[PDB]
Amino acid sequence: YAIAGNGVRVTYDADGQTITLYRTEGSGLIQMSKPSPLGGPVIGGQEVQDFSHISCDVEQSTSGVMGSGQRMTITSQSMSTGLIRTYVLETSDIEEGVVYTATSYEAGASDVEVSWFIGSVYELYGAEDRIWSYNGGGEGPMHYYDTLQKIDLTDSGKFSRENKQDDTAASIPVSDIYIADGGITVGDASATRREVHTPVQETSDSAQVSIGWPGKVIAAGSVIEIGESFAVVHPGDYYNGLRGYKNAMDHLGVIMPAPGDIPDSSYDLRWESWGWGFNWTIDLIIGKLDELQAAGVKQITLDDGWYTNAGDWALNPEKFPNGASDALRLTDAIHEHGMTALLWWRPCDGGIDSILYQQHPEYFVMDADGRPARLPTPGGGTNPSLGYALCPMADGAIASQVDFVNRAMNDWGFDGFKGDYVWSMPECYNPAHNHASPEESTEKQSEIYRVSYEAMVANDPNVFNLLCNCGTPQDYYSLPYMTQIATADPTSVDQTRRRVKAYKALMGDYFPVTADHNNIWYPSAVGTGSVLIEKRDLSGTAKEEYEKWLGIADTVQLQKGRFIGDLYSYGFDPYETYVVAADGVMYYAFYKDGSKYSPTGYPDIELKGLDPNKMYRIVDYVNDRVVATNLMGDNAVFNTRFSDYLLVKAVEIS
Ligand SMILES: N[C@H]1[C@@H](Oc2ccc([N+](=O)[O-])cc2)O[C@H](CO)[C@H](O)[C@@H]1O
Ligand SMILES: [Cl-]
Ligand SMILES: [Co+2]
Ligand SMILES: [Mn+2]
Ligand SMILES: [Zn+2]
Repeated sequence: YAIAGNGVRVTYDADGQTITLYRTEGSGLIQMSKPSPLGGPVIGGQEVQDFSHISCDVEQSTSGVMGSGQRMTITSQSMSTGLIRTYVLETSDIEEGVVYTATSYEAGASDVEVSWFIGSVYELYGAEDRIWSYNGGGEGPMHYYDTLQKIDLTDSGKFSRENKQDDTAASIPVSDIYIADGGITVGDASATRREVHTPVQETSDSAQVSIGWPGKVIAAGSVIEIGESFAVVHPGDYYNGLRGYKNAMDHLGVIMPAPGDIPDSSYDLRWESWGWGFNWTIDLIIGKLDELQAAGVKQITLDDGWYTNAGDWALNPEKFPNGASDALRLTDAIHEHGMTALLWWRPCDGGIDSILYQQHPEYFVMDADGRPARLPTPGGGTNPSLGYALCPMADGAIASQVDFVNRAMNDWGFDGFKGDYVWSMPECYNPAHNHASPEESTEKQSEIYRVSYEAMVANDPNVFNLLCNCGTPQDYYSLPYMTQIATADPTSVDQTRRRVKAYKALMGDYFPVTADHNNIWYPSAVGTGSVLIEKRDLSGTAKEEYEKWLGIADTVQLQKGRFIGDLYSYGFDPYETYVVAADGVMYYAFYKDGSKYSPTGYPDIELKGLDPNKMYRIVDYVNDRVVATNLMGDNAVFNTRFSDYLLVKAVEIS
């Protein structure tokens, strides 16, 4: 029993009750997965494994979620529970590497109580000493837990992570595991946010990636659908898997912005006031504008500390003693230096001591005990700066967000927004909201982001919009409404660079990403094809260093180039490597300063993706020196010494 799709083969063994995944390479298949068991319900703390094969049906010419392709339908039965399971797999003639899966269960004579449903599990075939993993969960830890994680098979430890999306976790419902020969991505196939896990677990000699959803009581003689997923077999690293997921999710209407519609100002070099913390003033910001303009900056953020309270989002009298005319004086001055102006806010937060909470508590989320619910930190808990959550289904809550947008753009003259410092959305029990279930608030969080953005666009189609779920992967269902992504308070060069690759995969190769400004890492920002940003008030040699790198970034402009993620594999090619094509020229960046993956010794550098018949001169564009005078495209290999980074371009020579 087998079905085929572009780039993928799926086989079922009825004796085994197992599934094996294959990927096409050249003229032959490569086996991506070990034979893997079908996902089952969990009852009384145990997954049910009494299921027996009933039938397998294969259709060769059919049309499914992804359009025309193939389908395999497997029916199984459990005598102890009375459950009949229907497991459907679909492939696509067009979409590369992708398998769609859906599961339903039918109960017999008695009700079945299920705590959790496991959808699909794939254990990787052919692993040796290490497996690399992409982990999209929103449960934290914040900031200091890497999104990309090495699973070492030679050590004492056993890697295990749930990768949650729930009332305390709002990130990306995807996980990937990969080796030199490639990997398997699993992601939630839903147009809207729902509770799901994508666990990654080390096994005895490998690792497995899976997906699962919350249980329910299944009534006697009833049929219910429990969950649907996308799997992607791929060569290379997590970029290829995540790109597959992006392509799949288009079919469900989750479509990221096309290059032609992204505004010019969302590719601009930016300086933010956060360097001064809460002690910025209008005149301090204005005083920097001449030097910022001359050095090449084209965008300014007014960061945190401008407002009275969240929800109200009114001007703080100490910062704006003359009211709205002071805000206009700031944005006018920014505009006079040829720049756009952005404003910091925290969407979903209606404050605690706000006028909004005092006058309209009915707009807010209510907990099970009848108290106002605080916005959660990742994994649960709260933060003193986080206020009460606005309910996304209360019309007045949404209106408060829209009114803020209209005031900031039309009364104060701002050109865009930096959303920040917010994560998931608590469950709502307010009976006056008439919720279908308490999770409905969590599910509909992204409506705040959508309605806000639509209001922004109506004022100015070139408006800038960003959201930072700081220290975690960004809320996936916010992404359609963005013009730029930040790597989100990265705590290392490893974090910022690898996340650039992940976001490019999910959003498109021309989608704007910034490496952020938590630490000074100008070479990381340029070489990844990211937008270089800064927040500090600099002097002396550090000022010279910022000017230098503004000049380089403004010369090569790799933030506007086509990111290329399919040539090198993070953790398997000799160096951590990034590639961008700009104005018909290939730019490469090699790094050694990331402690998570860095070679012993001094391996040769290989330039991939050049024309085999052409000859190239290799130039270090930072230092303006030739590192290799003439390389053929089919054998572009050289050795050069560098301590942290090497940024080069391949110049065609006649
Ligand atoms: N990433 C944001 C963000 O950074 C933080 C700071 C603290 C916390 N926190 O205490 O969870 C989270 C994100 O807010 C800061 C302002 O308060 C700045 O605007 C940064 O650029
Ligand atoms: Cl990371
Ligand atoms: Co942030
Ligand atoms: Mn281990
Ligand atoms: Zn509500």
